[PDB]
Amino acid sequence: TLPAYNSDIQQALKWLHNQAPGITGLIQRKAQWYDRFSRQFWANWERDVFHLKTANPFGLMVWCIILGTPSKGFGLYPKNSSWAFGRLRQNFIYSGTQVPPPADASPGGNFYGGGNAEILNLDEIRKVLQLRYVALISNGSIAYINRMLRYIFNDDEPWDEATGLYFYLMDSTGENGPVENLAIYRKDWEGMVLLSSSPRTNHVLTSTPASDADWPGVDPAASGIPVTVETASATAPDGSATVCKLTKPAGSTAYVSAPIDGPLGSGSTVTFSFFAKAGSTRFIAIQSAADFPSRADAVFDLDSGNVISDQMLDSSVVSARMIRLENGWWRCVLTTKTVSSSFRAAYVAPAETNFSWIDSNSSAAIDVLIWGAQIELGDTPTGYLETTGAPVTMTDYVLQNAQTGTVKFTQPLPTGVEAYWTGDWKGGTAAEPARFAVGNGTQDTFTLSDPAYIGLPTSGAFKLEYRVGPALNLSPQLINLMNDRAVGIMPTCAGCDVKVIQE
Amino acid sequence: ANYNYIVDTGVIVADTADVLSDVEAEFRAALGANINLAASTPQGSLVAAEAIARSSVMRNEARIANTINPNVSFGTFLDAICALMGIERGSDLSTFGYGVQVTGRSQTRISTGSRVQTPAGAIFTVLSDVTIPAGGVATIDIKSQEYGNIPLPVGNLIIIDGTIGWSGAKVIASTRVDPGSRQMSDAELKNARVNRLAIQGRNSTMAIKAYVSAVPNVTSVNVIENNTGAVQVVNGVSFTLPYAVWVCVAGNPDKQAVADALWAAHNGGTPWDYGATNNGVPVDGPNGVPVRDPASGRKYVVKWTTPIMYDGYVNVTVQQGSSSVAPEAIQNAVVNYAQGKVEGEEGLVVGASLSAFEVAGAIAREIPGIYIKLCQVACVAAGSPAPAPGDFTSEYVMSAFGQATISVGNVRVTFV
Amino acid sequence: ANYNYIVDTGVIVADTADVLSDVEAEFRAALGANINLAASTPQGSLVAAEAIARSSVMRNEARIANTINPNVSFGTFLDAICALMGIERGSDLSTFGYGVQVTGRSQTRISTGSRVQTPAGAIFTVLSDVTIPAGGVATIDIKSQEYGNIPLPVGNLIIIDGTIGWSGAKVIASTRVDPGSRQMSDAELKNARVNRLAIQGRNSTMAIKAYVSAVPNVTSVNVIENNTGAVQVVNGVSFTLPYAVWVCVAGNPDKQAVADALWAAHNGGTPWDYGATNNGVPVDGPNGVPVRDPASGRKYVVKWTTPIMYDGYVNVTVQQGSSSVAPEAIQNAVVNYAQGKVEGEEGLVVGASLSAFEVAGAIAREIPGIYIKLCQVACVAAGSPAPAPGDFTSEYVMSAFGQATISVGNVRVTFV
Amino acid sequence: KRILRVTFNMPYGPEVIREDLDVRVRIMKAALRIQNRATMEIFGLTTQLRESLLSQFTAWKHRQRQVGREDELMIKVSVEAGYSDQGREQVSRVFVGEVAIVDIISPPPDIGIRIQCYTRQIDRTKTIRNMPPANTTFVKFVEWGANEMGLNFICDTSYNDQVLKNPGRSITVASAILASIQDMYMPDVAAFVDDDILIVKDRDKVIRPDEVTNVNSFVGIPSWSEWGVEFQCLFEPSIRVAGGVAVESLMNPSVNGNYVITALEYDLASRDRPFYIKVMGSPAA
Amino acid sequence: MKKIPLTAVPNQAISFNAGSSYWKIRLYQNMDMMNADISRDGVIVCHGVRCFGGIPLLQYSRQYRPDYGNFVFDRDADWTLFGDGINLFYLDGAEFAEYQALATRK
Repeated sequence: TLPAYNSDIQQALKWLHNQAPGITGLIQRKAQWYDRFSRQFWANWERDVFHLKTANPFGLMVWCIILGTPSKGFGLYPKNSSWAFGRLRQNFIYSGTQVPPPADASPGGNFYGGGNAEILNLDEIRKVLQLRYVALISNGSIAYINRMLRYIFNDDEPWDEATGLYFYLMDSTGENGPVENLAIYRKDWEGMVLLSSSPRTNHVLTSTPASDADWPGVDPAASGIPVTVETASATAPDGSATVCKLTKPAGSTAYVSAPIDGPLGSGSTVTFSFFAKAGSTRFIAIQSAADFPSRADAVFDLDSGNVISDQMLDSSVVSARMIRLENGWWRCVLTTKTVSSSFRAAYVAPAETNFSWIDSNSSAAIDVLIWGAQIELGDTPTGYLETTGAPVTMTDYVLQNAQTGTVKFTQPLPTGVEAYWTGDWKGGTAAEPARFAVGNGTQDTFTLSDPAYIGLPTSGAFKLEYRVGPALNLSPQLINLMNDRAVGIMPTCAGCDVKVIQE
Repeated sequence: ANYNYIVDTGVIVADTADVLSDVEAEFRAALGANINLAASTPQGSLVAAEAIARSSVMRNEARIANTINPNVSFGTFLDAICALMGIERGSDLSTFGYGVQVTGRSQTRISTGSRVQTPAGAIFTVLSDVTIPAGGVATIDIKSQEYGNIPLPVGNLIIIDGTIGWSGAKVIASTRVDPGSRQMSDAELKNARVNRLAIQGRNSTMAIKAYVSAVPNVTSVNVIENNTGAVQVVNGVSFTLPYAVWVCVAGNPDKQAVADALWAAHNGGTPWDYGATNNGVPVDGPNGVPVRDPASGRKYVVKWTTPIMYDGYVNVTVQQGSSSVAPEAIQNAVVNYAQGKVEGEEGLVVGASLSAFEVAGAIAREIPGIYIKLCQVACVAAGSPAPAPGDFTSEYVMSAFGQATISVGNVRVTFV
Repeated sequence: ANYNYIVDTGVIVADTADVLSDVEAEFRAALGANINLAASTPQGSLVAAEAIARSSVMRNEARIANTINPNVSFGTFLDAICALMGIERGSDLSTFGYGVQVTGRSQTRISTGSRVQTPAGAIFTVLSDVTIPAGGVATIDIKSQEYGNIPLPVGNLIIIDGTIGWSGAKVIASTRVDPGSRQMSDAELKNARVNRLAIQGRNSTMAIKAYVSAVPNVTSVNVIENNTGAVQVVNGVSFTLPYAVWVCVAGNPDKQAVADALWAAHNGGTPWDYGATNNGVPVDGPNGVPVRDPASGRKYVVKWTTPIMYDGYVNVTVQQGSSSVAPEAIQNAVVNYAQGKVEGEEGLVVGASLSAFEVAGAIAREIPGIYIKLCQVACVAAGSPAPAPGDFTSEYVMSAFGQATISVGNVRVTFV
Repeated sequence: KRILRVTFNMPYGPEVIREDLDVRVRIMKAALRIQNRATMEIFGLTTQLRESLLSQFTAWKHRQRQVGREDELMIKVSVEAGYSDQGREQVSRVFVGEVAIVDIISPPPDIGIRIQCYTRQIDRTKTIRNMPPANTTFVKFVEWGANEMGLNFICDTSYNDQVLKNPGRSITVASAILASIQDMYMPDVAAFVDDDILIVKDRDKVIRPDEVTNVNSFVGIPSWSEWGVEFQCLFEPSIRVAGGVAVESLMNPSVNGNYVITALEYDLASRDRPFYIKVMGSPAA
Repeated sequence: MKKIPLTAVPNQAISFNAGSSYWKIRLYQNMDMMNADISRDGVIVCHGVRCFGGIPLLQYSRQYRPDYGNFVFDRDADWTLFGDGINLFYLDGAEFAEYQALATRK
């Protein structure tokens, strides 16, 4: 229960037998033999009991007896006994009366391994026996059988639709064909960015400042001059030389506040986005306001691509993220949720040290390049929209026909701007973005791409089927064996005909 | 000095023994190399004792390693294997009810009054019963043994009395109880493990068969899916609805209990079919027993059937070889095998087929060395006289519906 | 000498006194009847070795004899047995927080094992050596001393074992607090196994009943199965598919929650049918609700109906007794019974007929002494004018897909 | 460190008399009809304890009065003796019965009482409530007697399946039931009552064969007798009557063997030398 | 429910008349667990029953049938805490049936 047990055998061996050859030799040999044929035997036999690791074919057979599987169709015994064709297989045998050392062409070569019903790999035998246990204890439930198919044939690992792993069971419930939970993204210089069918608004007054008066500077210390916005000639991600520079001189603890209509609301997720390029400093600092002192803070490293700092002065922060864009550009996004209604403004500043704050002292004059601010509700950055003293409201698209999937855009897609979609449609889900349209600059109505595979319903009553094979490279012998009703390894309900087949 | 694992044919871990050489080789090169390990010497005797102890160790380890797979296990060891699949080992019953007694006047019938039925009943009276001057009372009864019993419906005989209490009788209102008997099933538990292998499962042929087999006094059961619904015939038994599970239960279980178990193994939305007239015997004609849905709502109906009873016969011709006299141990073997007592070969079940070669094999099981010559069998319906020697053949088809029963007197053996 | 310590009723384990005496007797028989089996002499050492062995094996066999029984297994054997059905014991990992901010000065070096502490205990040890840069702030990685989901709230951790130069530690919001796990006990594994057995020992209708009734806000449920082979009324609801299951859910639950439960309790193959017109409100549209199967990204569609809503009107002509009562009390008692808050009486669930005798029973139970003269009941469609006098009857019968509610305003109490 | 308790059962409750008071219990039990006896010499009684015990122990209220329908007519007392060392206990049960006699042995300055308790002194029963069987087997008459007396029974004999005509219709009280069961078939199979269990077994058979008591230490010497082996021993809380014993003597090597117990003589004194039990045993078959 | 008292010893054997039967349970420390050998009315019922908390000693039906009872450990068996902390309880037929019905839907 608790206070130890010996069982060491070598306990017999007093201090006297300290220089003995023979007594200690006998005791050590006896201990080794008892170890070999009790402890090692029981360890190997427990590994034999373990069905997940029944590599030992003898254990697979013990399980064929336990579950009651007909073992005629299994492929136990060691391999390398079939001649067939090829230098990797056996060869015929003759009358080597002299018994030469190479043992003529082979030590054997037989027809063992008759196909079209018999599986040879022992791993699939283990899978089959697990499936038969599932069939024995099955009550016909479909979520249960799907989860156990997952567990057996994928070791409980989620799979994508490029696999086409095991499928449903007796449940004559066809899936979809309407389209639901649809999302659309557009691919451009902003990369992978979604669009909203509902009116989304950017509340910042100006997204790209070219004048200092655009965003004022706030500095409680006021030790030095405030941050000054300066127009710069650098290729902005939109494809223009319209970026701006924020410069923090040495000894200055100022930050530029973007004028925003206030307040933004109580208990609403707030998203701040903007585009930055590495300059003199390697990183930038941003703050989302709230009631004093509940301001949320964040710092984005423009080079390493790490959001190394996000400070919660209260329950504000939810998420912070950086999206990579070509020419060394980064969209820094901060999503903040606070039950307060005091979201007043967003402050930006250059940072000297990797954890420098919005008002941290700067030892030098450091400049950074920013462009294209955006402040919205929700919790996800959206397509950048130009604002010049206006809280711009815009609606990306309207889905005119759900069944056919044709989608109407507010404006025609610019040339080179691709469109991806996700959701479920035509009895198939697209959990990954699937391209369906390339912008030509003149058309705005586009037809979606077919998602996953098989209409699905398999019309009928009290009878369905499986679907498997493009994923796991299951043997045709395996599929044929599972398709035999006599063996009865498949989870079945009486009064349902289920054929496995299906690749 | 080795553990031979029979990979698929015998599924047994077998010891190899021959450890004496290994043990004396250990004594060598440890005590030296010139040890005289011949017998009649101290070292030889003790090395022999060590070898014997190691052989016993190997035997015991092999047995305990083999007991995991069935067909080689035994009590409280095969029982764990059954309990893995939830095959309940089984429960007991010994109680009757609502008998009848006719007596004289103002008599107090005795506690545990012994009465014998013509099949050696030996039943005690449970309640302390005092009769009435009218001349009739009711007694509760319990069998002397825990074994499964079925008393005859008519009053038979008495043991313990007072010369006044005339006799005990049985009425239709008397209830019969259906008992098990320790584990009976010592090797037919091994036989029934393969059938009741989906007790814990529901909504399937195997699940239905297992769950209805778990009902007491279901000695056998047949369940046919008939899944390819176009009416037709599937694995025997002509059908009416396209797809319906057909259940034929043997034995004499409680109607309500077996119906409730059949309902619990509901299968879902597939109906019950037992039509085509002769296919089995209807339990309640049309519109079988209703039973109530545990998911409270509505009053459904569950329909199954009972097999057509058959009476089998056997004539054997033996030679009494090896000078080992055994005149009347043959029909005992035949009925023992038919009842399902033997291991690995389930006897006459609802789907069986009475075979001369099978019964000859059973006789060879229970007594070798007699040189069976002729083993004719044949069988007739539940009634009917003996089928005459002309009918006696080597095989009876015994279609999927219908069960044959072999009596001790129906089997006759002639010595040549 | 060694008896038969395996036998049939499990392994027999004798005491080490007995096995030592047995080995001693064997050695006396082997070497000599009067040999000194002292603990220090070589023969006694051999005896002690043969006694420690030949006992370790007995204990091992007795430890793993009936190990295939899941109800009494242990350790990795229980792990293997319970992994057959997908239940897997977890891993005893620890919280693995990353990016914890460190504040200090100059070039302070945080070494492995610094053992920071959260305010509520929970000592986290540093797992990566980090030197503070000239800014004074850096990031470290900490792991929990114990195992499991140790909470790591955002705040200033106190330092237990701090070097000279370390100022403090802060859990910024970018700290990636990865929770751990505390494995799973053998008893908990048996618990999960028996839970799974209870889940997979139910048929279609019982599974639907249990799973859907387990959902919050579900007051009652009516589950019906065709099981007849024809479109008809089985016992009160007119079906529309020959083989289907029709389910009506009362209460005001979450549609997605009940859809997930009913999908998990799907028997399968047997499709849901909405029934014919006015067989319960065919809510969720003609096409059922789609839910995503947790196992695979394939969804499944489910169909169920909300009950036909009915408004119940009650007229009572109770007579005041010696004690004073108010009509609000009568209405409260009636509405309590209707909602089913009273013990014993189920209430006015889906498919429960509205009986004036039942209403009078509730009134008599809650308000004794009050003499009831006339109790009358009536039922109308939802959102309809109150029925005129004379439409009220002595008892109202309800369909199998309707639910009637009595509000406080539908009770008309008259003091005669 | 002997631990001896005399536990009465009184309307107030159990008042346990411990081993600190000078107590002396002489119990004598046997495989006979006769009720096993226990003489109890208890000194050091206070006036209050004497009032609470001796006044309740009486032979009245059933002779010149009525006050009787069930138990509480006479006080039932049990005896729990054993050893105790290192904190562990060994208190078994050695006697259960009702007091019948009460006198005083030692006058002042040590007022010591001497009571006499007998097992099943509730012959003040209900004059046989349920009539005995008319014609029945021996085991069945034994079951009826056990049910009448309220005791659980252990019946193990080869005479059970023998019918009797009128088996005990002359019985007048419950105690006479044991007399009748002893009267019929008396060469070997003698029935008795050990504490709360009514035992009906052959005299050459052990009640619990798995409960043999290997005995190696004796006080004196295990000597012969005209029936079996007789020996005294220190109190072992595992030796009952009719039990199996596996005597392994040193002084007398011919008395070794397996014996069944017929008699028992407990002599337990907390504050005196005698703490022995004497066993009469006969060859066991 | 009848609480069978225990002694803080590795190996012991307790004999008692419980539930109209003569039980004898030998509890011994085996390796790192407790095992029990249970006999009823003299004949041996089971050997080497591995003792676990809440989980009945007599596991299969024919031993606790009919209404013979069963023995339950409130915690995992450990002789160091016997008598104080861990107890063994005996249930008769109806009570063991109720306990089984409770424990089969957990």
